Amino acid sequence: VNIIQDFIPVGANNRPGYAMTPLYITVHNTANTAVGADAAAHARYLKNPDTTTSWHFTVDDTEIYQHLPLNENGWHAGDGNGSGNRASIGIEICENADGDFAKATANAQWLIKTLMAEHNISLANVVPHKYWSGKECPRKLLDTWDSFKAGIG
Ligand SMILES: [Cl-]
Ligand SMILES: [Zn+2]
Repeated sequence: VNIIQDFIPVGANNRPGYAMTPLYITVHNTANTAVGADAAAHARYLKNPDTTTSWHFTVDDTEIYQHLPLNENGWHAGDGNGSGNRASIGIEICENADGDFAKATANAQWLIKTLMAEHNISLANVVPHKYWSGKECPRKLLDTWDSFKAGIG
């Protein structure tokens, strides 16, 4: 799958820029079913000066956009300065109506497998946003989380 880099500008409110050596991979679901709410759209949204949340990769059924370098943290896990925000790579999976969720999930599993090998991160350390904050996210993968992970391998 193609990865397009379009970083949030340095110094922005949602680009804290703390050095990070990722030990985890945190999975999210955008909860945005609107037609057109794809990876490129999120890339554009994240660059708005007033946004405060941020993660590393947004995945849709066609491509993947990277908003942050992997040596920097993002604000997405909701655990302050805990490992979610300060020691994990955040990934968002789109739910846009004009996209195939099954194929977006497959693309995300490919990305996660690649990240695991390149950053020496174990499958056990691939966690849902919920793990860090108890929030019901990734809403479409929670009830079948273990299966989603079995599909990574
Ligand atoms: Cl979230
Ligand atoms: Zn989340």
